[PDB]
Amino acid sequence: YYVDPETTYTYQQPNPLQDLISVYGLDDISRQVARTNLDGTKAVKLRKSYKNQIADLSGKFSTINFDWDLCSSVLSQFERS
Amino acid sequence: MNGNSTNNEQLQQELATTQDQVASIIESFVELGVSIYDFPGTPEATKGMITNLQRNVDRLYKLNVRSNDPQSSLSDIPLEVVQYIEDGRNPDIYTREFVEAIRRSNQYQRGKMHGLKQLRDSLADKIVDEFPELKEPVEDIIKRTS
Amino acid sequence: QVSLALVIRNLTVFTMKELAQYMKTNVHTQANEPNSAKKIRFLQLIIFLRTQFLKLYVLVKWTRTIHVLIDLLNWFRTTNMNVNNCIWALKSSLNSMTNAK
Repeated sequence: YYVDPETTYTYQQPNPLQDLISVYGLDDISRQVARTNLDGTKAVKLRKSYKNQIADLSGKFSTINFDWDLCSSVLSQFERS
Repeated sequence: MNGNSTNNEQLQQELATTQDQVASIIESFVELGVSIYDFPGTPEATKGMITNLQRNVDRLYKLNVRSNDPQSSLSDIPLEVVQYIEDGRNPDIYTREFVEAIRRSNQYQRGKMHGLKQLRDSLADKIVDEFPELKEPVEDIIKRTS
Repeated sequence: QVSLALVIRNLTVFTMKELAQYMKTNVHTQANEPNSAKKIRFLQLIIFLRTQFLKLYVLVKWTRTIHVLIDLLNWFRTTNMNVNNCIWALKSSLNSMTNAK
């Protein structure tokens, strides 16, 4: 009854059965931040936030219309007092 | 292929320049804070403070101008990422766990696809077996699905 | 998608507004307050602005690393809740059609 030879359904693209990571050559970043290396050992220690991305900079991150000349002069007068 | 590589190189160079400028701004701010904390009040120190403030303002203005260029290659950060990065760490466990959930979802998808495939294969086989007269549409059904 | 240039411009505008407000407050603040407290407040404001600019620095570094993982991640998420929505729609359809049974 509903068998229509004119109604053809095409495969969904991209196919989830195939390796969707390698479809567009998207393996570099996945390998970069992979859970484990090819041998299964842990690559780097893992944590949560962005703090360790600023550790190289100097500092102690323990806890994580307009007249510029006039303001500079005011600050200079305040400091000289 | 060459155009994509050239665009990537230009974007990387622009981002490296922005990174260097912001690092210089941060270093200048650190020096400004150090001078403020250890300010002796001498006129030379006051002139140095004024010069440092002017340099910081000029650097910020230049960064704002360059980063706002429509032709620059700079032109997603979800709020959940901002919430997660507020915990004083090295940002890896969020990606680890969420990629683990992604892989679990993908494995579930593949397993359910295999299960459904075997389901409809067996159903087609038995419908052909006990109902040969409907065998011809069933294969077409596969052609309608596959 | 939010453009990085717009975010940078908004951050710079907010920094300028905060600096202008701080300068104005120091202007109309009575001179009886010691200069040490004003210097400490200015240092704290500078530290906060530096922290915001360092967050922008980290975002810039992330974009330099950048989208491939982000694109795959978003596509897989979309597939996941599309499957979940299909399951929920199936359950709702059966619940509705049980009456017609």
